[PDB]
Amino acid sequence: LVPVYIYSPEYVSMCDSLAKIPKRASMVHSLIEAYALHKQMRIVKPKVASMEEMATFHTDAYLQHLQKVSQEYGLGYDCPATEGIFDYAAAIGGATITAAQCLIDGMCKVAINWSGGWHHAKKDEASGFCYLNDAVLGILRLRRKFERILYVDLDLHHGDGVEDAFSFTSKVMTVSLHKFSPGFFPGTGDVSDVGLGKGRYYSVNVPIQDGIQDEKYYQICESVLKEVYQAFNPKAVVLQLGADTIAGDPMCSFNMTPVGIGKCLKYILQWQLATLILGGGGYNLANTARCWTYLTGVILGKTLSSEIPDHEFFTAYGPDYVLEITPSCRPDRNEPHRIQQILNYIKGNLKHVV
Amino acid sequence: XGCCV
Ligand SMILES: [K+]
Ligand SMILES: [K+]
Ligand SMILES: [Zn+2]
Repeated sequence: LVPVYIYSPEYVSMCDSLAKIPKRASMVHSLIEAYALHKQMRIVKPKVASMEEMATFHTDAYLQHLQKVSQEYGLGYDCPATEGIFDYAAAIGGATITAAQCLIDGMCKVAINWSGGWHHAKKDEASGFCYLNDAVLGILRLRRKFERILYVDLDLHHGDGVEDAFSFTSKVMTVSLHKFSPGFFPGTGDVSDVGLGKGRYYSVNVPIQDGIQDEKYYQICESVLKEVYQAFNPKAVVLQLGADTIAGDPMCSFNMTPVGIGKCLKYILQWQLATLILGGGGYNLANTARCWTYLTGVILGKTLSSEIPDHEFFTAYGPDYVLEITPSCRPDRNEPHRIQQILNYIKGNLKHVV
Repeated sequence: XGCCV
């Protein structure tokens, strides 16, 4: 009954190599290990995904091209192809599949891959810094065993890659809370977004405005997850916990702290379903480690010391060197009416789910 | 993030 923790020196080094989040993976692992949390988990070395495994989602054309350039397809602007990007992609994909396979094998009820959760990538297109959609690959693998999977995406951005991947099916319900605002990436996921054809009503979207804080975010999340659990009754959960919601992120939109996300996490954990935990966004690296370390503590039912332990990256935690994050002084633009209207739509949509 | 964001 012990959480699986996907890790290996090689996997972390590979993930540390992303130019936009250099060494984020080491900071996150280091802090966790500094709090000694790895000792209470089952460390599992990730396997690298095969072409056939990655092909469960991505097109052969896309994958063959990625490997080519690693030595079009959205591979520019936000998603430039660098050397070794294909080995990177395969590492993350295989790590999330390893997480899934553990859950299938009854090895654990919770399997953590903090450097996965790249939720924007499409079957044949990179997008939003995501080159391979390991979240989708995790779900497809779980799908070999579970008849109904719930995907919950708490990243700041709409989980469009995963939603699109399953928009026509009722076997995986996707739930995304996210900033929805003009010109804001990726532009999709209004509350009227409910999925298509046979997947109609099995996509759930909660559009949210700048400045939202812990209490309001949890009220929203809990009321939605309540309804979703009731109507859909999942057999397994995949949870993306992007940390770009946390106060002080370069994405500068929400005003969350890890305690708030933490409460959402606890709510999901009490369902006692096989749960696959993923990271994702998080562009303030020290804050992202703070968040994901605290959340590992939540997973472990542990209360962590507020003093940041001495470790490799201790100096990145100044000027206060504590675990807690203070909300900023920014306005909360979520009007209580709009929110209630949103919940009501969702409530109505879900009644169609049986 | 579509752009360098
Ligand atoms: K989201
Ligand atoms: K769906
Ligand atoms: Zn994001």
